[PDB]
Formats: sequence, C-alpha cells, structure tokens
Amino acid sequence: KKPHRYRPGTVALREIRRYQKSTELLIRKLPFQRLVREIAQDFKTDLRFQSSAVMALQEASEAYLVALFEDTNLCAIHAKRVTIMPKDIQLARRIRGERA
Amino acid sequence: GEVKKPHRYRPGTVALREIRRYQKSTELLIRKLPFQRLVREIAQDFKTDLRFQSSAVMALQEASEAYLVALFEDTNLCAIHAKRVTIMPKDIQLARRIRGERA
Amino acid sequence: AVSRSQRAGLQFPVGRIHRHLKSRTTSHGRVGATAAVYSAAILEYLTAEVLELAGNASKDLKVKRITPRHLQLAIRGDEELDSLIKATIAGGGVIPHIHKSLIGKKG
Amino acid sequence: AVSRSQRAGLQFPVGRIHRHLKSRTTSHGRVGATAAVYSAAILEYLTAEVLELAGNASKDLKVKRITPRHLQLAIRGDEELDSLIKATIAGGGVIPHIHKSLI
Amino acid sequence: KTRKESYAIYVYKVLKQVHPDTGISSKAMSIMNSFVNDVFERIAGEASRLAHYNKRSTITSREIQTAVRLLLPGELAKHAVSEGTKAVTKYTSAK
Amino acid sequence: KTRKESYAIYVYKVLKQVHPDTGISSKAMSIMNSFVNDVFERIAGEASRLAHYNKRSTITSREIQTAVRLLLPGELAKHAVSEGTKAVTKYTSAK
Amino acid sequence: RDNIQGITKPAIRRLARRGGVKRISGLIYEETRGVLKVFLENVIRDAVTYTEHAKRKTVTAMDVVYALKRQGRTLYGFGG
Amino acid sequence: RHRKVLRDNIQGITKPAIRRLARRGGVKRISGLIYEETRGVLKVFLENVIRDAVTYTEHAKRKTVTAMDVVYALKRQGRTLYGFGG
DNA sequence: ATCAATATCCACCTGCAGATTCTACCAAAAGTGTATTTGGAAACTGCTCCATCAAAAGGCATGTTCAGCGGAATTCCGCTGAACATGCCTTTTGATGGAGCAGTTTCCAAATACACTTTTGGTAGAATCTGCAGGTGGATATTGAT
DNA sequence: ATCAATATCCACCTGCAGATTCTACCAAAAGTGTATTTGGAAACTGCTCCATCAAAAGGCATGTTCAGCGGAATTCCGCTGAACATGCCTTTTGATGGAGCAGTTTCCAAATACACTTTTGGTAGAATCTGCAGGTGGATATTGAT
Ligand SMILES: [Mn+2]
Ligand SMILES: [Mn+2]
Ligand SMILES: [Mn+2]
Ligand SMILES: [Mn+2]
Ligand SMILES: [Mn+2]
Ligand SMILES: [Mn+2]
Ligand SMILES: [Mn+2]
Ligand SMILES: [Mn+2]
Ligand SMILES: [Mn+2]
Ligand SMILES: [Mn+2]
Ligand SMILES: [Mn+2]
Ligand SMILES: [Mn+2]
Ligand SMILES: [Mn+2]
Ligand SMILES: [Mn+2]
Ligand SMILES: [Mn+2]
Repeated sequence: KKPHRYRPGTVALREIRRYQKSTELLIRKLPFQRLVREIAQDFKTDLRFQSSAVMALQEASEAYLVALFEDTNLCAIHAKRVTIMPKDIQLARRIRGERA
Repeated sequence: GEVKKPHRYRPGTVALREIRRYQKSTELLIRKLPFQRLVREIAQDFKTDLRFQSSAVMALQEASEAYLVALFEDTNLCAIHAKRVTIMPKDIQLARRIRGERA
Repeated sequence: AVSRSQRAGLQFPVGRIHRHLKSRTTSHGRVGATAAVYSAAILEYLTAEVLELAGNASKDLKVKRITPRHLQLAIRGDEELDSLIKATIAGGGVIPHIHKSLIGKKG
Repeated sequence: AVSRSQRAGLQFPVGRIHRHLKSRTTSHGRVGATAAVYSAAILEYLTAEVLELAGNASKDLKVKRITPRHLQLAIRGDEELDSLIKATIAGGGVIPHIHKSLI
Repeated sequence: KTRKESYAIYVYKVLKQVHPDTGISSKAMSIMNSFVNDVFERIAGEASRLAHYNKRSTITSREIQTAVRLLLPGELAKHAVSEGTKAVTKYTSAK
Repeated sequence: KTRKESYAIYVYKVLKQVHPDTGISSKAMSIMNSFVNDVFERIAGEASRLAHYNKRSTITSREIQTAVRLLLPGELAKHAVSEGTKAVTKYTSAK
Repeated sequence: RDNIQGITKPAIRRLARRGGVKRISGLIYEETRGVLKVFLENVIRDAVTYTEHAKRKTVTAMDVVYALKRQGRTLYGFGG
Repeated sequence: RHRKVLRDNIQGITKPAIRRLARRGGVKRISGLIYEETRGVLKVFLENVIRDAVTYTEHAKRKTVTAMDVVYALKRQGRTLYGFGG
C-alpha cells in the first residue's frame, strides 16, 4: 500500500536536531534507579536513597555519556567513518586517562 | 659491484632502533642552554628583570619533556587508529581536543 | 547602622563572606579588614557577568525567566566563562552542533 | 619516656605529624589523639610498598641504589600505585613499549 | 528546623540591576548558588595556600587578588580585579 | 628559622627494613620526600572537608580512615586501613 | 532481564544523538553499558563511603555531589 | 650594565630534539609539519606555566623565580612534579 | 639459506662524584605533669519523605528489507628516512663581583577577644498571581519517487 | 521537473505548576564601643648563589642526496545498520504507612593549654669511603643483499 520511506540517515539527522534542542533526561527512570540500587548493594546493604540523590546521579551519568559520545564521534570521523565503533570509545577513554 | 653496494638499513629499521634506545634511557632530550633561553624569553615578555634559580629552569624542562612525550604517545594512538604509522598535525590536534586543552 | 556591604557599595554579604573566611583558615590565622570586601566584589562581579549573558539568552528567546538551559547557553557560548566553569549544569543540555561531514547528501 | 611513635610501633614521626595536622586545622579545629598515629601508619605503609617494588627493580638490574628510574618502573608497573601516583617523576623516563603495528 | 544559608537573595538583587524585568527559575537559582559557593571555595583555598607559601597568617586583600589572577582567564580577571580594588577603595574611605 | 623538616631519615629506616642491603640516591630520596608530603596533604585535606560536611570540628582517626578509603585504590586501602587500625589499638593499649 | 539491560538501545541511541552521532555500530550498546557501569561504580562507591561515615542509611544528594566533585566531575544544581 | 635581545628561541627546540622526544613516546614515522606544531604546543604549555610561576614570585615580592614557584604552578594546573618539591 | 656488515648485549674495569659515616652544637621538638574546658556520643522523638503498591499511560522489542557504508584491493607519486660531509655552539670547568634573599630585632597599625544592641535572612502557612509548556491550525518547506 | 507525503514553523491560547507577594517570629547575624594582643613591616646585614665572562673541543645540528614505501585516491561488493510498522509489557503517576533523618538536651571522655625537663633532627665541616658512569672488547644477535 502506502510506500513512503526516508533514506538511511535522514531520520537520524532529525533525531540529532531534536535531542540537542531539548534538555530532558533520556534514560528511562525506574530502570536507572534499579541499576543504581543494585550497584550500591555491593558496597552496603539495606540502603535507601533520597530522590534528589538518584536524580543527581542520573544527571551526572547522562552528561558524562553524552560528552563521551562527542569524543567518540571525533575519533570515528578522524578515521574517516561516520559510524562510531567500540574502538572509538576505547581510543577516547584511553586518551582521557580513564583506561578500561 | 666492486666494493659493491654500501650497506643501507631499510626505512624504519633505524627508527625502531631509536625508540628502543630512548625508551630505555632517562636523560633530558632537549639541549639545555637553548631551552634556558626559551624560558628566559617567555618569562621576560611577562615581567622584565627576572632572575632564575637554575633548578627552577630544570623543573620546567622536566615538566615540558614529560608533557611532550606523553602527548606523542596519545598522538601515536590517534595515527594508528587511523591506520597510519606516521603522526600528523591532525593526530596531535585530536589528542588535545580529547584531552580538553587548546591552541 | 550602614553595614559593611552597603558601606562598600555591594549587594553581596561582606559580613557573611568575612565570617566564612575565618573558617577557611590556617589553625590560628587572621583575616584582613578588606579581604572580605574584595572577595565579595569578585563574586558579585562574576554573578553579574553570568546573569547578564543568561539574561540575554532568555530575551533572545522571548521569555522572561532565566533557566538552566539559558545558563548553559550563556556559559558554553562565552570563551572565558566556558573555560572557568567546568561543572555540569543540571538540565542544561548541549550547544547544538552537527559535524560538517555527517551533514550531507553531499552534492 | 616513650615517644608516641615508639608507643605506636612506628618508624614515621607521630609527634611531627600531629603538629602538622594541628596547623592545617581550621580555626577552632581540634586534632584527636589517634589521628596522627593512624596517619603515620598510612604514610609509613605506602612508603614501604613503593620501596619494596623499587628495591626489587634496582635488584633485577644488578645495582645497589634505588634511582628515580627504579621508582618509575615500580610505580608505572603496579596497577594501584600507578593509579594513585599521577605526579611526574623527574628522571624516570617511561616504560618501554612499541605498538605491534609498528614492528 | 536549622537554617541553610544561601546566596539566592543576593543573586536575585544582582539579577535586578542587570535585567530589571527578568526572572529566574528555582532550578536556575540552585545552579547559581552552587556556582557562587564553588568560586568562593576555589578563591579562599588558593588565597590561604598563598598565605602559607609565604610563611604568613593573614589572608589580606592582596592574597585574594593574586588568587583571582591565578583562577580567572584574562579579561574576566582584568575586570574582577578592577571591581575588587574599587570596592576596597570605596570602603576604606568611609565612617 | 633555616632548618627545614624532611622525611628522609624515616624513609631510610623503612628502606632498611624491606631491603637491608639497598641504598637510595639523593634524587630518589627527593622524589620520596615529595611523594610523602603529597599524600599527607591529600589525606589531611579529605579529612578536613569530611569533618566539615558533618559539622564536626575535630579530626579523629575515624576521619583519617574514611579519607584513606576515598583516596587509595581498592587493595592498597585494605592493607593501609589494617595497618592504621593496628597502630591505633596498640597506641591506646598503653593509655 | 538484568538491570544493566534496562539501559536499552533506544536510550543509548538517544544519548548518542544528543552527542551529535549519526550512525551506530551494533557492538556499541554493550560497550556503552560497561562504561556506564564503571562510571556508576566509581561514583556510588564514593557516595556510600560518605553515607557510612555519617552513620546514615540514606545516600543523600550531597553525598553524591561530594563524590562527583572528588572525581573531578563537579555537578551544579543539587546543593553544595 | 649591558644587554642581548632574546628572539626566536623557540627554534632552539630543533628537529632532532623533537624526533628524540617522539621516539621516547614510541613514534616511528614523523610527517614534516609535526615540528612547527610541536613548537607551538610547547610555547603554549610554557607560557601557561611560566605565567603562574611568575605570579607566585611577584606575590612574594621576589625578583627570582624559584623551583618552588614552578612546582606550585605545575601543581595548580594539575601537573604535579616530584623531585624539587611537588 | 648462506653471508657480510653492523648493532647490541654483557661482563670486566676504574677515577671520582656522589654517598655514607663521625664530631660538636642548638633551637625546637616532644614528652611528663596538673588544670580548665567542651565537643559531640548517646538517648528520645516528631515528622519529613522514602519504599511500596494499584491503576493509567506510552515506549520498546521484533522481523523485514535494502541503501549505502566500511574495508579489501590496487595503483603510484612524492615525502620522509637513512647516510654523509662539514663545522659550530653547547657543554664543561672556573673564577668573580654583588644582587637579592633571608636571618634577627625592634615596635605599632591592624586584628582579635569580649560585652552590648539592633537588623535581618530563613522559615512557616497562606493568598492570590502568572509565565509558559504544551496543543491547534494552517501555511510552507523538505524530502524522495518518478 | 512534477506530485505527494510529511516535517516544520509560527501565531495564538489557556490552565496549573511553579513563582511570588504578605505577615510574623526569632536564633543568629552584624554592627558599635572599648581593651588587649600580635603579625609582619621596616631596617640592618650576613651570606648564598645568579649572571657573567673565558676558553677549549667534540658532540651534535644542519643541509643534501636519493629512493623505498606509506599515504591517499579510486573502485567495488558484501553485509550491516536505518527505517518501519506490528504487537503488549514496563514505566509513570498518584496515593499511603513507618523508617530514618534531623532537632533537642544531657554530661563526661577527650582535647586544649601551660610549665618543666628531656630527647632529637638539621646542619655546619674536616674527612675517609665506594657505587657506578661510562669507556673498552670481544661473543652473540639482527639485518639486508642475493
Ligand atoms: Mn621579548
Ligand atoms: Mn562539528
Ligand atoms: Mn601497544
Ligand atoms: Mn556543648
Ligand atoms: Mn565508502
Ligand atoms: Mn644588595
Ligand atoms: Mn526579613
Ligand atoms: Mn511552545
Ligand atoms: Mn497542524
Ligand atoms: Mn611578633
Ligand atoms: Mn653546520
Ligand atoms: Mn600503503
Ligand atoms: Mn523510628
Ligand atoms: Mn641526632
Ligand atoms: Mn654502564
């Protein structure tokens, strides 16, 4: 029936624009809250969390991953690609001194 | 030939020989007096009539060579990531953008 | 009464800043009479500098209240503040930007 | 009269460390009896860990005195010490290494 | 309920002289307060390190001043220093 | 006055315990002296803030311990904490 | 379903877009997750250490803020 | 009672010295433009460090830049140095 | 695969620079002993807000399909490494005057320690106010097929 | 170049979350007046080490020549991600006991402070000791032509 398809890369550019325009969080909340609580459980049991604490952790993480994706993209582009790959994330963390 | 082809190492062989050599030693690699003049010249352009304890200058040299050497390791990772073995200005620039510096 | 702050022509709390400096001290140390004044004027100045740029960022968006996004726009947009403020601004997002080589279709 | 170091079974100076804490105090700041003791133990322990490794390296090089080069092989060589000690060690050079794609 | 000091009302006053008809959201005020606390900390910290390097016990406006030159980028420092000398002067000359 | 404190005699003692027949060049001792000062400034610093955040004015062995857990990497922390604990306990066992 | 997998491709894809990224390899999703796990371990470990020291059982925004600052990742907007 | 004008001393960081530094950093092949780039990067680095060191010197009302001044300046910028102080 | 040409590794060897071993001294450090002070652990508790649980919302997992990206292959120009000749400037060793740093001592402008009075910023509960996020509609731009 | 499918844009609109203007209470600030205290500037000056000039020689920079091979351009194909639309399961939202986080008050173990006596790390200086830098030489790689 209705045959309409955008070319690979057109929606993607639209997404970049939409998401750089906005400021909301992008990881769904409960899933992130669960991850935080599980990681914490290995350092101390029966822990509770202020709500503002989980939120600060989410704001810090997303600012960190977004900035890591910017350097990662620079590494892919340096290698003449437009697709980020694990070696680009690795090169970027290696130079940042984070190593892993 | 007569005394035949005078021996010649292939490009890269002496370069590897060099990395092994400098990597195992610890001396300062920049000549001392020229580095001292560079220091005096930059200092002077900030404030005239300054003197220097000789160890102050040695501290700046150690810091500078430690900074350059670590920057060439990062630059070398950017070249190899790009499938080259030759470092280029764009490799140095990439390393500094990611390190969060600039100029 | 007058008050240290009013006496110095500043909006920032000289008395309070002074008290605070007596606590960031070397065991038994002292704080100069004018040190608080100077500090208060420095904080007042930077606060003004950021509000001024954040304030322009919001007017050029035809809105009345400065938000975190406005603060992020003003800070990353000025070379000197960007350099001085490395903190993550919660809720600010990033400056829009697409690398020339990704934007395309080319010809 | 037993020194506080001797009383704690330490080589690092407790009295001095206590003194230095009292002066980095912060106004009405107080320094507990045992804070300096615990501090001298952490300091003596880290120092022991670094010398143990530097000393092993000066030994695999058939030599008697530890040099900055030995301190640097020992520190860059240990994951945790490397992570804890970011300072530049004057005269220590680097750990030999050549990327496989250059050989 | 114990009092939490904040720089909010002073940030708001400075806001009013700068854009008399502009407001500021709660989340934005919280950011400004973090910013003011952060800068005062970096400054008092450098100034007391300065004092200590020089075997001195008093944090004077002169340490605050060198600390500003060490912490702020060129222009920002130029004006800030200028704003500082100007407040001290106006305060020195008074009753 | 002129006399400058150093940690060198103490570093020598420790070196003799771990490597009885090993010496240390003056350059190397200089590095060890900086290393020790650096680590101490970092621990006292963390202990102060730590105390501050908790509205406490006293820096105890408890603040030093937490300072140590924040500053050292996993395994170094455990061994250091156990040596810190051991020396406090012994010290208080005499008083 | 493991918690770390609650951080989904779509969410990872949105973070990359805000990061100006155009095309994503399939292996990127697991790698991003490992990276986030490490970042969160480093920060929570420091937050919880501040909690225990204060003798509480509730990690507070301030504990997270002081942990982030310690790591050179200062955050504004949540106190401190 | 005399002189000597310092100019262009950045060319004292010669091509062989830069190649030695790159060898220690593990570099095998160097393009022709690396040398002027390295000089520019060293100039900036030294400017930033010398600027802070001279600020400590003046603050202390001295005319002599001390190893300690350099060491505190390297520390402020996150580049701690061991071997003179830290 | 042999083979000629160099480079490197390694252990012995030796003049001296950097080190380890006394001698005498001294301010400051460091510990013993009372006296005075108080920070904050310890117990009790009121009420914020964190965990949990039900229902209403909406983003994610899935499988197909093929456009276009990444990388393998191939070619080749020109730039960078290796080698060499030539000689300059850095390094090394020493002495010299004296700039400026740093120690010691005297004395006051500036800073602290109370006591006393007065204004103020923070907090609580409330009343009325409003900027703007989010939704509409219709005009126009954009994108992709033909 | 011509449609058709959609995204984007902007003028306008309104409800309620977030902001604000209002009143009042009070622990704690913040300012004034008066008395004691002390850091550090000013001054004299001992004493280190910084700039400098001198000379001699070889380590090392510079400049050139030449050709190996690396970088970059092009071509091409298989396959991997982007787009999409079907299909329901997880997140989000709003309501409710009770856990801890805070506020309060008690009171002693602990930490300050000062006076006496004692132990010590820093340092100045003639001095006899020793590890190793760096030179030498030959045994074992390593390299590159063929
Ligand atoms: Mn000049
Ligand atoms: Mn770009
Ligand atoms: Mn490698
Ligand atoms: Mn009390
Ligand atoms: Mn392609
Ligand atoms: Mn003089
Ligand atoms: Mn009021
Ligand atoms: Mn809108
Ligand atoms: Mn519409
Ligand atoms: Mn005095
Ligand atoms: Mn020449
Ligand atoms: Mn190639
Ligand atoms: Mn309870
Ligand atoms: Mn002694
Ligand atoms: Mn040797």
